Amino acid sequence: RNPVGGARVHFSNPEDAIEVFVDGYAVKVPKGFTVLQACEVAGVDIPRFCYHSRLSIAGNCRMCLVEVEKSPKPVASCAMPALPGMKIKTDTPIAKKAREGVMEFLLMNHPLDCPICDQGGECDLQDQSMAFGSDRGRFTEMKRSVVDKNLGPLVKTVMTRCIQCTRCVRFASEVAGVQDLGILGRGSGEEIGTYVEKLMTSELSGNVIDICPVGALTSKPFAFKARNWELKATETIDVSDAVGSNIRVDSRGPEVMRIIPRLNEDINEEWISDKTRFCYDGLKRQRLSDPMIRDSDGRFKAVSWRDALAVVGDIIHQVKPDEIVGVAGQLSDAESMMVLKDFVNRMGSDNVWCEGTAAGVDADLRYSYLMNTSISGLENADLFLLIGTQPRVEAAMVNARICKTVRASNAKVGYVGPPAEFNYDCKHLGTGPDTLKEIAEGRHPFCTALKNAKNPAIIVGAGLFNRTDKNAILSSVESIAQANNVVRPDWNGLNFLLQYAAQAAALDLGLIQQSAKALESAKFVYLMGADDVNVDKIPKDAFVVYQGHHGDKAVYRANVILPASAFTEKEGTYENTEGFTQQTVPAVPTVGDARDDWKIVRALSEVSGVKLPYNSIEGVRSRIKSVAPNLVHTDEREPAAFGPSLKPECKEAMSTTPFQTVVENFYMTNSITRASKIMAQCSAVLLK
Amino acid sequence: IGVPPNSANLTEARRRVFDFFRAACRSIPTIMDIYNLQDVVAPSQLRYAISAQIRNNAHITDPKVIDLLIFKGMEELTDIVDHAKQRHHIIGQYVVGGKTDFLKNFYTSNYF
Amino acid sequence: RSKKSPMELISEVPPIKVDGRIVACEGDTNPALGHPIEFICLDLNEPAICKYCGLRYVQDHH
Amino acid sequence: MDNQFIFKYSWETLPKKWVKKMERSEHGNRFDTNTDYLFQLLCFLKLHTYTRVQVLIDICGVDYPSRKRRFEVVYNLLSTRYNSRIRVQTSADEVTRISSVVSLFPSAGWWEREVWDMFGVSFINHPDLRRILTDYGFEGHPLRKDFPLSGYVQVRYDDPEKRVVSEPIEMTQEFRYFDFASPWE
Amino acid sequence: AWRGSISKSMKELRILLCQSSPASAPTRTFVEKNYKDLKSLNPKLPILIRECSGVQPQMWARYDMGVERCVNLDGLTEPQILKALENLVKSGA
Amino acid sequence: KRGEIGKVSGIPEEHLSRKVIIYSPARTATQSGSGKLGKWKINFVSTLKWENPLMGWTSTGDPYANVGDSALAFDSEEAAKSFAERHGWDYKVKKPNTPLLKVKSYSDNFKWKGNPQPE
Ligand SMILES: CCCCCCCCCCCC(=O)SCCNC(=O)CCNC(=O)[C@H](O)C(C)(C)COP(=O)(O)O
Ligand code: SF4
Ligand code: SF4
Ligand code: FES
Ligand SMILES: [Zn+2]
Repeated sequence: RNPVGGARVHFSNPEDAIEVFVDGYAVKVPKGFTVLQACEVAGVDIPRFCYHSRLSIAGNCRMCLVEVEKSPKPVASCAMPALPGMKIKTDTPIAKKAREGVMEFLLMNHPLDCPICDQGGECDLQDQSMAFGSDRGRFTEMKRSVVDKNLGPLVKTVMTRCIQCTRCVRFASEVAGVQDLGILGRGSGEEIGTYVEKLMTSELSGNVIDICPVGALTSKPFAFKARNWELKATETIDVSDAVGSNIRVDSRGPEVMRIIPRLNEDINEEWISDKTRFCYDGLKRQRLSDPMIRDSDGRFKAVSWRDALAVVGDIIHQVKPDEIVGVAGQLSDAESMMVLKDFVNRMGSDNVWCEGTAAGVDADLRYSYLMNTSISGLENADLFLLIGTQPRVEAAMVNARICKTVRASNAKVGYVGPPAEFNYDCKHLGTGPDTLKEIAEGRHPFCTALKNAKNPAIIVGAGLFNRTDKNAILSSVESIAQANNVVRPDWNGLNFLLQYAAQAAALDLGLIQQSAKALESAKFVYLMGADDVNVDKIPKDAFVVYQGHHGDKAVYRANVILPASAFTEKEGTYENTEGFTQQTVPAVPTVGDARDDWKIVRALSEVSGVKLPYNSIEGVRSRIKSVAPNLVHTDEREPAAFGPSLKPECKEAMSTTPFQTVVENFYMTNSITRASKIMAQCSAVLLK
Repeated sequence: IGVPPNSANLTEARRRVFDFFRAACRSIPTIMDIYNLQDVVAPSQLRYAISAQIRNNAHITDPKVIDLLIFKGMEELTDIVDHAKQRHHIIGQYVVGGKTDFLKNFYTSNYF
Repeated sequence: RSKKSPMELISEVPPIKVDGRIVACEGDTNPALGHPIEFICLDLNEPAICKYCGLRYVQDHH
Repeated sequence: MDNQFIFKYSWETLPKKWVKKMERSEHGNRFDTNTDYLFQLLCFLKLHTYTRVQVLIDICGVDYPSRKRRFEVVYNLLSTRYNSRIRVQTSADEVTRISSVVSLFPSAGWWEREVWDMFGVSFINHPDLRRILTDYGFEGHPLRKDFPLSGYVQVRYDDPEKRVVSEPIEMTQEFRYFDFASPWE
Repeated sequence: AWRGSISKSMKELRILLCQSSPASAPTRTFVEKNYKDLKSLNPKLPILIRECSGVQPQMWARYDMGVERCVNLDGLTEPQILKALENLVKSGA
Repeated sequence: KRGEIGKVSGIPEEHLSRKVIIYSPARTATQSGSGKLGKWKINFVSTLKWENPLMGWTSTGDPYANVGDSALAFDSEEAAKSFAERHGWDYKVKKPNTPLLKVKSYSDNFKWKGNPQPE
C-alpha cells in the first residue's frame, strides 16, 4: 500500500525506524512520528479539524481519536507519539462512537447557513459530517451567536461558523510572524479576534482563508461570486515575483474567479502572498485588446494588425542600427525574450535588456544572480546576512522560510540596509557600504557569529546591481564569503535574490545592457511590456512601440500599441531566483485581438524584412537550447557548476551612498496589480 | 456476407486491400447513375480519389489496423451505394483538390 | 412601486425591538414556509441584519 | 437453479481452460473467459441439460481506458427452465475481432451491431455488421470515454444549398461540468 | 595576442557544457584555467558559461549581425579547445 | 507516435494533432482530505471560449472542452501515456508534487529557551 496523498517519508537512517500496526499491517516509521502520521503512511486517512502539517500540534477538536490497546481512553492521534509495537485501531466501534460524538458536539452551535456560506461545496465540516458523522441531531435548544468583526479588505469574517480550532492563531503566531490574532475569552464564549480594531497587515494574511476548515474566514473580493464546483482548476505558476510560487487558477468561462495555492515543498510550501492571491482582478481591467496608432491630433485609433505591423516595419528601416533599443518586461517569458533578442540582433543592434536588474550585470557565470542555496535549503542555515535586501516585500516566501528557520533553529539574522520592518528578530548591523567594509576587516561583534556558524547564508538583493559601485560591493561580499567560509562543496551559502520573474531568464539568455547611455540616444524603442521604466528618459524624437497587455504610463508616450496576452493566457517558461524552470498553462482565452509576445515579435521580424528560422513555439525552444539549454530542461534541480574564484580581481572603491529600497509599494509592483481594484484598497488601508 | 476472420500477416492485408479497391472500382458505374454524376466527374477522377486514400493510409504495418480500415471503407462504400447519404456529401468528400503561412495565421487569430 | 428595488424596500422596514441579547429569525410566521433558523447576536450599536431575510434586529433596552 | 448450485456445477462440468474468473455473489454469478473460447462456452451453456440457458438478454460493452484490453463485452443470459441468470464477460481492445454468437442466439445480431456502432468492436462471422443507431456517415463511436458528449459535428439547414448540411459543432452555451467529488470519500 | 582582441571581432561567447559527465571534463578544465584570463583581457565581452545535464559541449559566437558559428567540443583536448576558440576569433571576424 | 488507433477511431484529423498535458491533479488548499488524488488526467488545453451576445452564456467551438475533466480519467501515468501514444496526441507529462512527512511532536511546542544570556 501507498501513503495517503503520495506522501514521501524520509528515513534519515534505517536503524531509527520503529514498527507499528495501523490496522494489523506492518508499518515502519521513524522515531518521532505521531499516530496520525503513522496512519497516513499506512494509507489510512484520519479525520482532522485542528491539525495542520505546517502548524504546531494542538489537540483541540478531538476528532482524530483512535483506539490503542494499552490505553483505557481514546488517544489524540495528532499528538500521541508512535511507540514500537503499538497496535492502532481506527475502524473500531470506540473510534466511531468518538467521531460521531465529536461531530455532534461540533454541529451543535453551528449556524444553519450552508446555502449562504462561501465554503458551501468545499467545507471540511460538512464533508466529514457526512462521512464520519451521525444522521440525526438531538439538539433543540437555542444556539449561541457572536458579532462579526472587520479584519481588513481581504478577509471576510463570519465568526458564528467558527469551530475554534485555533489554526488561524497558530498561523499568525508561527508562519505569518505578525501576532495580532488570538483566542479571547473562556469557555463556550471564547472568540477569535484582535480585541482592538486592527486589520491584518501581513503579506501572508490571505493564507488564513485556506487554513480555516470552515467558512468563518473567507475571501472578501471572492464573496458569493461562484461555487467551487463551477470552477475549472488550472495548475499554473506565479509571475508576480521571482519566487515562482505554484498556484491553481480557478476560472468560470473566459474570466478568472480566484487563485489559491498549490503544494510545492521546494518553492512556496502551501502558501502564497496577498499579491499573488488577489492579482486576478487586474487581468480584466484596462486590458489592451486592439492595435492602435496615434493620429495627427494625438489620439489612438483602433487599427488592424496588418497596418500596425506595416507602420512599425516601415519606421524600423529608417533608423540607424545602433539607434534601436529593445526593453523586455518583468512579466515576459523566456521565449519572447529570445525572439526579441534575435530580432534586435539581426537589425544590427545589441541593446536588449530587462526592466530591473539590467544595468550591466555580468551574467557570465550563473552563480552571481541565483539563490545558490535552494529556498528549501535555507532551512539548514544558522546565520542569515541580508545585504541590502528586504525579502518581506521583495520575495515574501523567502521571508516566510527565513522566519521558519529563525523560529525553529534559533538562527541569527543580521541586516545591512535602509530601515524597514521585519517579522523576525534582526540585528541592524548598518545601513550602507561602510558596514560591509566593517564586516570584512573584522572585530565587529557580528563577525564572531558569522565565523562561528556552521552554515552561514549571505543573501544579497537585486537592488545592489543598479549602483555605480556594483563590482566593488560584489567583491566585498565575495571576500566576506571566502574569508568566512560559506561556499564549500558540502554547503553553498552565497545567494543573490532577484525581484522580477523575467530577470533570471533574461540573464540566462544574455539580455544584458551594453551601454549605460543607450535609452537617451535611441530613435526606435520597442517596450516589450516594459512599463516599469521611466519613459521620461526616452527622447521626444524616438518612435516608441509598447507591446503589452495593460495600460500604464508607457502607453501615454507610445506611438504604436500592440496588444498582448497575460501569463494566464499563454505557455511560457519562467525561471526562479534559484534557477528552477517552470511553465505556465493557459487557463482563460485571450481578450480581444491580442497575440502572444513571441508571435508579435516574429511577425514584426517578417514584416521588417528579417527572416527568423523558427516559426512555431517549438522552434523557439530549439533556439533557446543553443543559448541557455537549461531553460528547456524544465522541472530539473541542476546545481551551479563553478564558484566565485573565477571572477577576475576588481579593485574598485565602494561608494558611500546608503542602500535604497527597491519596492516602495508592495501591492503596486507589476502592471497587473497596478490595474487591480483590490490592490488599491489594500495599499490604502493596509500599508502604513 | 460475414465479417472475415482477422488476418495473420501483411500479405493477407494487402490482398484484402486490393480486393476492396477492385470492389470499389466496380462500384463506380452504379454511383454515376444513382446520383446524377454523369456530367459532373470523369469515371477516373473518383478512382484516383480512392487510390489516394489508400496511398495516404499506406504507412500502416499492423494487419489488424489494416483490416479495420478496410472494414470501415467497405461500410462507407456500402452506405454510398445505397441512397443513405445526400448527393453533395460524396461531391464534398470525393473530389480531387503569398507572404508566409505563419503570418497569415497570425493575421487570422491567436489560436494556431 | 416597481421603481423601488428590493434593496430599497428592505432598507425601509424599521428594525425589530428585541429585549434579549439574542434573537432567532425564521423568516415567516409559519417556520416551515421561511428560511433556515438564524440566531443573531444583538451585542452591537448598529442594527443586526439577518443574512437570509435582510430584516434588522436591534436590542431594546441595553 | 440457484447461484450456490450453478456455481458449483459449472465449476466441475465446465472445461477448466475456458473460464479464468468466477465470481459468486448476490449481485450476479459471472464467468470471465478469453475471447477465443466465448462461442464454445455459450454453446455449451445453451445445450447442456442442467444449464439450459436458452435466452440471451442483451450484449453490452463497457469502456475502461486505463486497461490494456480497453473494452469489456458482457453477455447477460437467462435460463427459463431453471429460473436462473448467468453473466459471461470477455475483454477486447479496439483492433481485435471477437467471435459472434448469432449462430447460437438469433437475437444477438442487433445487439452486436449496436456494440460495434457504440464501441467499435467487430464480430467475426456476423451476417451484416453495420451501424444501427448513429446517423448515416457517422464518424466515431460515441459510447467511448474519449468521445465528447456533444460530438464533433452539428446539423443545420443551409438555405443557399437547399439541403440539411453538417457543420463543425459550436455551442451557444457549453456544457458546464460540475465537480462534486469529495476529498473525504 | 589573439586573446586581447576577442571583443573586437566577437560580440558574445557562449560555452555550453555539462557539469556531470566525462565528455565535458576537458571543457570544464578549459573554463577553469582560462575564463579569468579571457575575461580580464576582455572586460566587456559577455563570455556566457551555461551548463545543464544532457548538453553536448559547444562554443557559440554571435557576430556583427546575428551571425553565429558553433564548434562541437566533444572530442577535443584543452589546447584543442583553445585553438578552436582561436579559429572563431581570428577567422570569424 | 504510433497514432494508428487515432486513425481507426473516428476523431477528425484536425483534432488528432492537438498538444495535451498529462498530469495528476493535486489536493485543494481549502480541504485537508486526500481522496481525489492518485488519478491521472489528460489536459487538452481547451481555452477558446467566448461570451454569447444574447444572454452572456459561455460559448465554445471545441469538442474537447470538458472530456478530460468529465469522462477521461486514468489510474496511472503509464495508462495516460499509452492512451496519448495510441491516439497520436503530442503529450508532455507534469510529475505531481508530493508532500514530505517530517518529524513533528507535541512536545516541541514546549521547549526550553535556554539559560538567560545577557548578550
Ligand atoms: C465511392 C466509394 C466509397 C468507398 C471509397 C473508399 C473509402 C475508404 C478508402 C480506403 C480507406 C483505407 O485506408 S483502406 C486501405 C489501407 N490499408 C493500407 O494502406 C495497407 C498498407 N499499404 C501497403 O501495404 C502498400 O503501400 C500498398 C498500398 C498496399 C501497395 O504497396 P505495395 O503493394 O507495393 O507494397
Ligand atoms: S462552514 Fe461549512 S458547515 Fe458551516 S455553514 Fe459554511 S458550508 Fe455549512
Ligand atoms: S477562524 Fe477558522 S481557523 Fe480560526 S479558529 Fe475559527 S475555525 Fe479555526
Ligand atoms: S486533529 Fe487531533 S485533536 Fe484535532
Ligand atoms: Zn430571517
